[PDB]
Amino acid sequence: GMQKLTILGATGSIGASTLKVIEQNPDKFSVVALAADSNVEKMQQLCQRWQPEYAVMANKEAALRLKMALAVLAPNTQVLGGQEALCYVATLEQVDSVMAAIVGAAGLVPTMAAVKAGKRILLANKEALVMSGQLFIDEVEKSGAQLLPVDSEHNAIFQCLPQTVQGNLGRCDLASQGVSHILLTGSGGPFRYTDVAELEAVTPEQAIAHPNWSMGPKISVDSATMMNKGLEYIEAKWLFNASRDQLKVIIHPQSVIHSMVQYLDGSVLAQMGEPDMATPIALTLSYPERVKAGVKPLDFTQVGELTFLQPDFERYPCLALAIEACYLGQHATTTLNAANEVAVAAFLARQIKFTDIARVNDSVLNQVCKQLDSLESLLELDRMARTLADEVVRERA
Amino acid sequence: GMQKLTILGATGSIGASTLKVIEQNPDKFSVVALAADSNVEKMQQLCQRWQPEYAVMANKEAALRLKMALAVLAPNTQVLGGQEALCYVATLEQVDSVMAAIVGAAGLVPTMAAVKAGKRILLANKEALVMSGQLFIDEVEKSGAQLLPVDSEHNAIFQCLPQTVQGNLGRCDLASQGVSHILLTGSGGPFRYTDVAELEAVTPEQAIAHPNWSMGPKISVDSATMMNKGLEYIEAKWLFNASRDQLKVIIHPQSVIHSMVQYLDGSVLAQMGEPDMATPIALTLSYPERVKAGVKPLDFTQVGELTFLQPDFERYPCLALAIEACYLGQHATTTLNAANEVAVAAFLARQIKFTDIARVNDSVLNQVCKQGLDSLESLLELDRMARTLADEVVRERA
Repeated sequence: GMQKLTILGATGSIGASTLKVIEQNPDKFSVVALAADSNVEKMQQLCQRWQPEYAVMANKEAALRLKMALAVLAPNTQVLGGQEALCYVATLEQVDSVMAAIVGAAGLVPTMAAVKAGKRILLANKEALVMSGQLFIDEVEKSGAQLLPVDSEHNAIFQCLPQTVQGNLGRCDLASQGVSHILLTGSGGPFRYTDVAELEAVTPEQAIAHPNWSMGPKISVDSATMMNKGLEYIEAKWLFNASRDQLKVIIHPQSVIHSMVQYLDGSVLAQMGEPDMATPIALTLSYPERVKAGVKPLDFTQVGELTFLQPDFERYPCLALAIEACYLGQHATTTLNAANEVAVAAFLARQIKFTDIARVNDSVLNQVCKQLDSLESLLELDRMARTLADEVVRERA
Repeated sequence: GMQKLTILGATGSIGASTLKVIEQNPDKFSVVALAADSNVEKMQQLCQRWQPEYAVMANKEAALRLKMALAVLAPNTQVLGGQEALCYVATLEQVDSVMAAIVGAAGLVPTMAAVKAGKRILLANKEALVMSGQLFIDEVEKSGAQLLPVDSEHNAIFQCLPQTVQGNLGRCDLASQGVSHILLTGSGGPFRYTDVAELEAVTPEQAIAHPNWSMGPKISVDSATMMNKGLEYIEAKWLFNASRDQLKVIIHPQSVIHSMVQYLDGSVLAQMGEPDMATPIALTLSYPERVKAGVKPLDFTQVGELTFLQPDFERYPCLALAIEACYLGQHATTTLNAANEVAVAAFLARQIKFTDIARVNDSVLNQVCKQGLDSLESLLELDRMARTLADEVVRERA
């Protein structure tokens, strides 16, 4: 039986990795729809190669351009435009799975639409669980959607957990399945071996120099502060329904091990592999089976040494903020994430120091939280939080 | 409900670790029988603490001694003696699981008896699969016994494999479940960083210094040559039904990782933990659930650095011999194991050099293999033949 897919966010690197897996398994997967933002040139090339039934641009003007370009290159592809069209392709009857890889706030509504339709969700959008975890888990339970996490760490944890837990995300009783705790791993960022005193002076040039990867500058800074891990922590809490006793963070500088699980008998399972997103994506497509992903086997002769260390809160005050916000709930995580988007832009623009990012997040978080949720209500909250963060940034210069 | 257990080999370290697990879970496991060889002093203390229904010594004279002690220390325990009594406790109707931890050739018959009775076998005897793999897998299939491997590496592999493979040991189709390679790990022994050239001059004193554990001198020398890993390789081939392409050996000097599995999509699963046999034993008792084992969580503060290297067959010629013998079949693995027991005794009596151990194994193996359906008895005869041939080659080497 062929798996039919909608890919939301087809022109970015997650979309490319998904398409590489599908290309390696032409008998097993079939693309019905491709959707993107306003990169028409990339989209026309993908529609030419894939000849999908539907192609959607989130931007209506971009959709008009694509429709002109496709009318002969991809003549059986119907081009659509706008937010309602993203929901439409995410909810088609013939579709089994939706790669939810549109990033930011814009991804929430279509990701939610696929959830309400009971699809298999290949979740590659952080905001769904960072802003609105409770709401998504509640809707997933209502519709019978399956949630399969795409992010490297979550996907690793998922593989290290037993099958009964894998098939019950959002709701799982970890203790009763013999899990003592999940070990969420991270690189520690470029300042992992730098003195706390030196952090005041660090520049964006220094903070973006990620030790293992070359990502967007926003996410690279989140890795320098470990806000990135804090957001992964929040997501993991909702995916695996972890109490405050059941989720830990460890620094693993080399990022070969992607995360681990500690079982009750003393046994630890760990997931490792080459740093290629096709591996985890492949699992989310194929679960409970496995398929070729175009990724080579890990070469242990070249892996080097693996080490571990303990983060501290002097160095990574953002990680404390995120864990705290995590157990305060959606209002708090929404606020923190919004504050941090603004604080990080402010550091990239040289308006504030590196150590002010956490100060901004701390102020905004305190104000909002001192003084029924919906996607709309949480977006309003995001706006409010952004305004407060704008105000604190002004003061810090 | 309650799992009822017979423990074959209760007085060694595997038996102690099993009993530590059972002690942590008094509502889940129950000891019906304890069996041992001729360590009466330890047995009588264990029977005093556990008050089992049966206590068996393999040696009949030892069983008489135990009966007299238990007249005072465990008056409701029935003591029995001899090989037939081991089979008797291994096949009791009320028993669900049998810890098969009697070592050597002596363990084969009782282990086989529990297999024929359809029990859950917690397999901690290397000879069952090293000497007679085919025969055990065939009997397990016929009776409906479950085989759960106790040894650290095999247990780790088991935990890193998918559930459909876990429930089909002996007969599994690895390729179809997405498994590319099983990665059997080992410390490399005390000569892992020593030049090939210097191995001629090695002393028993040097070879018994295993860098992570402290053990019997035979097994310590098997780690120095990696014959120990070779034997684990052979066992793994029968447990997981693995071709030579599907089974690789990696040296991992720190032995925190206990083995790994490489999947088709690029994903690797690894099992790690504190070095305590209670962990794997616990899983063999509790599968598919998990129980407390009296083992702490792994402390990543104390792990140090984890490294990996490819073994050099120039350095570990016994490992190459074992992998070769593995795909030649029961005759070749039986022969190798016998030759190696003799060669190692010869090195531990200073009759031969460390590098001769492999030369002895190589000669015997070649001689035997240039030449009804196999049986435990037939394979034991072959073991004897092999021992005689190895005796001769030892005489020839100095």
